[PDB]
Amino acid sequence: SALTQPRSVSGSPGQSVTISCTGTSSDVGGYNYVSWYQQHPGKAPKLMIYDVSKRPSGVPDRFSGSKSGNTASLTISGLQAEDEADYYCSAFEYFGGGTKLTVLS
Amino acid sequence: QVQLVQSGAEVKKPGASVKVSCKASGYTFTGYYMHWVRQAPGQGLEWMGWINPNSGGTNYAQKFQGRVTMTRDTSISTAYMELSRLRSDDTAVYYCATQVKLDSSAGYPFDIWGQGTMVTVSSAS
Amino acid sequence: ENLWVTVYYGVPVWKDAETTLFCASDAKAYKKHNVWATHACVPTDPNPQEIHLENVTEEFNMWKNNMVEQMHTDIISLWDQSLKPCVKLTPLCVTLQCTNVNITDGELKNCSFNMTTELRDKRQKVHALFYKLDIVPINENQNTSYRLINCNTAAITQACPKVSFEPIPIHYCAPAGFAILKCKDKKFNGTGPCPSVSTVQCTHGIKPVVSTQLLLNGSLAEEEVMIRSEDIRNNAKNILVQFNTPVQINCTRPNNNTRKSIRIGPGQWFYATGDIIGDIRQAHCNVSKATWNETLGKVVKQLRKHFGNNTIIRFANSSGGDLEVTTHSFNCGGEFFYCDTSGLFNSTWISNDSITLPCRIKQIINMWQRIGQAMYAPPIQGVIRCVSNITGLILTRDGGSTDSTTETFRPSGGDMRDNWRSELYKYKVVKIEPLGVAPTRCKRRVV
Amino acid sequence: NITDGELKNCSFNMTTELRDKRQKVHALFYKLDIVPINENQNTSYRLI
Amino acid sequence: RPNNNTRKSIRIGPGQWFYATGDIIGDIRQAHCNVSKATWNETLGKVVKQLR
Ligand SMILES: *[C@@H]1O[C@H](CO)[C@@H](O[C@@H]2O[C@H](CO)[C@@H](O[C@H]3O[C@H](CO)[C@@H](O)[C@H](O)[C@@H]3O)[C@H](O)[C@H]2NC(C)=O)[C@H](O)[C@H]1NC(C)=O
Ligand SMILES: *[C@@H]1O[C@H](CO)[C@@H](OC2O[C@H](CO)[C@@H](O)[C@H](O)[C@H]2NC(C)=O)[C@H](O)[C@H]1NC(C)=O
Ligand SMILES: *[C@@H]1O[C@H](CO)[C@@H](OC2O[C@H](CO)[C@@H](O)[C@H](O)[C@H]2NC(C)=O)[C@H](O)[C@H]1NC(C)=O
Ligand SMILES: *[C@@H]1O[C@H](CO)[C@@H](O[C@@H]2O[C@H](CO)[C@@H](O)[C@H](O)[C@H]2NC(C)=O)[C@H](O)[C@H]1NC(C)=O
Ligand SMILES: *[C@@H]1O[C@H](CO)[C@@H](O[C@@H]2O[C@H](CO)[C@@H](O)[C@H](O)[C@H]2NC(C)=O)[C@H](O)[C@H]1NC(C)=O
Ligand SMILES: *[C@@H]1O[C@H](CO)[C@@H](O[C@@H]2O[C@H](CO)[C@@H](O)[C@H](O)[C@H]2NC(C)=O)[C@H](O)[C@H]1NC(C)=O
Ligand SMILES: *[C@@H]1O[C@H](CO)[C@@H](O[C@@H]2O[C@H](CO)[C@@H](O)[C@H](O)[C@H]2NC(C)=O)[C@H](O)[C@H]1NC(C)=O
Ligand SMILES: *[C@@H]1O[C@H](CO)[C@@H](O[C@H]2O[C@H](CO)[C@@H](O)[C@H](O)[C@H]2NC(C)=O)[C@H](O)[C@H]1NC(C)=O
Ligand SMILES: *[C@@H]1O[C@H](CO)[C@@H](O)[C@H](O)[C@H]1NC(C)=O
Ligand SMILES: *[C@@H]1O[C@H](CO)[C@@H](O)[C@H](O)[C@H]1NC(C)=O
Ligand SMILES: *[C@@H]1O[C@H](CO)[C@@H](O)[C@H](O)[C@H]1NC(C)=O
Ligand SMILES: *[C@@H]1O[C@H](CO)[C@@H](O)[C@H](O)[C@H]1NC(C)=O
Ligand SMILES: *[C@@H]1O[C@H](CO)[C@@H](O)[C@H](O)[C@H]1NC(C)=O
Ligand SMILES: *[C@@H]1O[C@H](CO)[C@@H](O)[C@H](O)[C@H]1NC(C)=O
Ligand SMILES: *[C@@H]1O[C@H](CO)[C@@H](O)[C@H](O)[C@H]1NC(C)=O
Ligand SMILES: *[C@@H]1O[C@H](CO)[C@@H](O)[C@H](O)[C@H]1NC(C)=O
Repeated sequence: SALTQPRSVSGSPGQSVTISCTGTSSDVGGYNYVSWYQQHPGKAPKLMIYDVSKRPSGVPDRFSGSKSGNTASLTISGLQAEDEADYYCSAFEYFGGGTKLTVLS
Repeated sequence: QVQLVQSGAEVKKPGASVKVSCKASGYTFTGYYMHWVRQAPGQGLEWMGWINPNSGGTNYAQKFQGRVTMTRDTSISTAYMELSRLRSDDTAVYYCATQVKLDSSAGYPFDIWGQGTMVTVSSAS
Repeated sequence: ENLWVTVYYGVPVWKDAETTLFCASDAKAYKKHNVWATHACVPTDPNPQEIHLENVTEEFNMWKNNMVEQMHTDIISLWDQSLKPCVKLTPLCVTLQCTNVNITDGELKNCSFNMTTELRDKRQKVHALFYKLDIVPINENQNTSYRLINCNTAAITQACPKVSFEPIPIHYCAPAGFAILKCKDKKFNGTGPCPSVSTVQCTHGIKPVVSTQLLLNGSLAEEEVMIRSEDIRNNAKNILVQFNTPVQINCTRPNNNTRKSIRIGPGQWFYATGDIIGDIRQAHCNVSKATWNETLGKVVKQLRKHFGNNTIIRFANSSGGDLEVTTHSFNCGGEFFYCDTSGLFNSTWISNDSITLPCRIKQIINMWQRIGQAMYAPPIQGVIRCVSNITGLILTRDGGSTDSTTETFRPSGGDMRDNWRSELYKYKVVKIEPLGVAPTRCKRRVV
Repeated sequence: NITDGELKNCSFNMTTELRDKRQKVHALFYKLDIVPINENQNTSYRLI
Repeated sequence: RPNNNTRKSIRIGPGQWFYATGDIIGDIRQAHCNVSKATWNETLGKVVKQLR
């Protein structure tokens, strides 16, 4: 069908945060290796983590994802003042609704 | 450097055809696929289709079946995208993406993107 | 007590590697020595000594094999090398004044133009017949002044007809020191172990036939049809289908052409279709209807296993965007055809009156995608009639859809090398490592 | 038109893909790749 | 070479190309080359002292 994810989650500076979303497991099966994109406000999106358990070059590994038995999660360890952007999950062709990670001023 | 340039477009009237371009440089252009994606303001992404510039074989989703045409001029390493019979809900921003560098060999997912062009329509002036 | 080491020579141990391979043909005599070199090859053995093995397991991969790349490189290198000493058609691109063929209200046109002669000062005027897909206007405002298609970008060379393009069997035989392993499983889904493994000196004959959207003269399956791919759950990999019973197909061009040779210089010659004598009609191709519907039923019943036991399967014609991977392209009798295949994938499946297909013909082709090269094709005299065994299918999955059970299927021309993957998916080259160490008791007398 | 020099603009005939058409073109050439042919005394140059 | 040249490509036959300098846009000046003076004199002194 399609992938869904919570619209927005709260976050405080310094605290490690988490985001987890997964549709019906019959389409996922745990092996599609959903990726994660970062959409900046009014900018060009960029890849944060590709298929699974692996980080591409050019991006810091201070925040990374993993795949549980039934849900793919993304842990942002050591939140900073540069995480003001949306996070999207993407399969081969299907996409998610969207998640916003907000910080406290 | 590996990058993709586009050309900004003006607001068009309903019932008109838009012209979208995408020019690449650096890496060889006739080796990998190229996708087209759209983003609505305040919503999620939606995939349009994929073109193979090596042989011109295209494949697009059923949401735009019979309304979009994709071509290619490999003599200058540029792509094209046409779309006529527009509506009001097609106000979005378009992007052309490739998969030039990745350890895995599968076509998905794509990482490198371009600048992007925001196309919107207005009924009257 | 303690143990000692022993070295063994001749122990059976292999390792996945890669290397080059040479030709291998059978003893045959013939208008010979076609583009595929035969005199410069090794005559194969009369009977291959296939050897069976037991209790042996190993892996395979049809989408990462290295023999297909070497075969493609050899084919393209041989095709390029067999065209060097042939004639070059440089002064052919003189402007043309071409008229209609007087059939009242058309496929071909008669064009007249100036041409040189052996004497550098004389200029003759000759006429010929050209097809509509090898000519592009130059004025457009609006009179008729035509020119060729290729010499705006690249050069052109002729294919002098002393050689032929007929495909012949070619065995790929590994050198001394390597070996080939053949899998004999009747349920080889593409990747994984294979119980029945055999070792053969080298493979059987292979017909390097070029085709798009439809394999031809391949190898029949056994007891079932096969549906293979690399990843089915993504729309970025062409899906291969192999039938279990070949379907007969008859292509024909009923025209009666004539070869007309004219001089272009000292020691050269230029052939053209001088005149068409008879009835102007379109070249067509016929395929049986009941057998096609039965085969489509079989293939959809086999494909239902991968997409739920109750779904809607629909077919559609090609998407478009070219003249080589939208239609069905092949060659036979010395001519290249382009037969539309829309009249085949025009059905919808849920839960003696033969079919006909039109065909167009091109002469100035640009096969083996490149730059700076374009191969002219000489015309064949008489009539052509080609019977073939269509066996294969190449299908791209679909586009993206929201949610349904009615996914479609559209055929698309592959990467001009998957035609051999329907024949080299049960072969693998491997090397030998006859060294090894083993622990046991020994005390070599120093004496 | 630099008044009183290293390079000079030359114009000449050149062929085309069509064997009968002839199109004149101009370019710039350095003074060390050109030698006169007349010398008595007009300007008619050629390559070296 | 401080000039600002332009590449101009013209056709010469079927499938060939011929490049040439275009009409230069900028300031016509002579291409030059600079070398330090004190280091050159020091190196020449060293080499003559060694050659003596
Ligand atoms: C698929 O394999 C077919 C073999 O059955 C092949 O058909 C043969 O093609 C040749 C090519 O012209 C035809 O003509 C040949 O045989 C006649 C016999 O008199 C010779 O005079 C010709 O010189 C030539 O050698 C054959 O009639 C035809 N059929 C048979 C039974 O040989 C197809 O061409 C192959 N398909 C493709 C796409 O190549
Ligand atoms: C194509 O046209 C040819 C010229 O008329 C024709 O050739 C000949 O065949 C007829 C019929 O038997 C003979 O009467 C005549 O003498 C033949 N001439 C030559 C020069 O061979 C061909 O038969 C025609 N093609 C077909 C397939 O019928
Ligand atoms: C050589 O001359 C070029 C043509 O004017 C010039 O090119 C461009 O650079 C200017 C300066 O930023 C831009 O305004 C202009 O849009 C550019 N045009 C193109 C086609 O690139 C070069 O900069 C000049 N060379 C140098 C070294 O300055
Ligand atoms: C294409 O044009 C040429 C020349 O106009 C035709 O050649 C001649 O054909 C006419 C028929 O109308 C004959 O009367 C002449 O004797 C032929 N020779 C010459 C030198 O004129 C040619 O037949 C035309 N092509 C077709 C298919 O009709
Ligand atoms: C393709 O050509 C073959 C060869 O003529 C056809 O095969 C034969 O069928 C006709 C009538 O159906 C019989 O008279 C012949 O005796 C058959 N010959 C052989 C060798 O089988 C075949 O029918 C043609 N294909 C189609 C679709 O018509
Ligand atoms: C060399 O000569 C050519 C032709 O005379 C010049 O090309 C033209 O330049 C003039 C400038 O006086 C322009 O008015 C024309 O529009 C140009 N084109 C044509 C077709 O005449 C060229 O500029 C000269 N080279 C230099 C360095 O001045
Ligand atoms: C040759 O070029 C180099 C690079 O510009 C010059 O080096 C520098 O000298 C200038 C001024 O003398 C400084 O502003 C730079 O910071 C220097 N850079 C480096 C990397 O050393 C050099 O002086 C030039 N040669 C001469 C003879 O002038
Ligand atoms: C594939 O089949 C469709 C089925 O109709 C063809 O469709 C259409 O396009 C024609 C010309 O572009 C029109 O004349 C038809 O009216 C139109 N029909 C429909 C139902 O849309 C299409 O051309 C075929 N494509 C190819 C490449 O042959
Ligand atoms: C293969 O393995 C089976 C089961 O272990 C055994 O019975 C058989 O003898 C083996 N084959 C050979 C040739 O040893
Ligand atoms: C030639 O054929 C073209 C193709 O349609 C047609 O437009 C034109 O009118 C024809 N001219 C003559 C003189 O027959
Ligand atoms: C070359 O010279 C001869 C001298 O008789 C002349 O007839 C001829 O026309 C000249 N060349 C050509 C082809 O005109
Ligand atoms: C050859 O060219 C001349 C002029 O370029 C033209 O008048 C003549 O008709 C041409 N020859 C033929 C056979 O058309
Ligand atoms: C073939 O079977 C293996 C065994 O599970 C499986 O991993 C693989 O995905 C299958 N491939 C296809 C194309 O069916
Ligand atoms: C496809 O099938 C429909 C079914 O009625 C038919 O109308 C149509 O003509 C067919 N298309 C072709 C190209 O034959
Ligand atoms: C095509 O199939 C028929 C029937 O099995 C067979 O007799 C014929 O040899 C096949 N053609 C080729 C070229 O093998
Ligand atoms: C080409 O040659 C003719 C005579 O040979 C001459 O008049 C003409 O000027 C030349 N073309 C150019 C562009 O100078």
